[PDB]
Amino acid sequence: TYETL
Amino acid sequence: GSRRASVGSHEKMPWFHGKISREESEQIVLIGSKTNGKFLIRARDNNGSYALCLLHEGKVLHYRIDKDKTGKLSIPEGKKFDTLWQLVEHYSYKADGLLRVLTVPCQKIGTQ
Repeated sequence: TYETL
Repeated sequence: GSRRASVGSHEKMPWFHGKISREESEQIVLIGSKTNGKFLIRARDNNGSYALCLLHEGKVLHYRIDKDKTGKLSIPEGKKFDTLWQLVEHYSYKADGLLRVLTVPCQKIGTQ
């Protein structure tokens, strides 16, 4: 669960 | 000096709770934010990785934060910093890649 920076 | 070498998991802080899970903080974000810019970084001290958690306009986000076997912390899509203090402060400036810049510490406070 890691948006894309 | 007497102050340990590497960051001794400086829990002391709002946007820096090395206890919360990820959701726990995202529910907290549920509380505070809206204004698009609220955020709270998470970094324990045992095993795993850190991750920036902020909210856009009502969609909490998370960004994995780790180094590169170099010793410096960073982010895949994000950037590269010395510590979560720089990646945070920096980002405190801009997003650098986030959904949106930072503006406020999300996580809870302390006692009262």
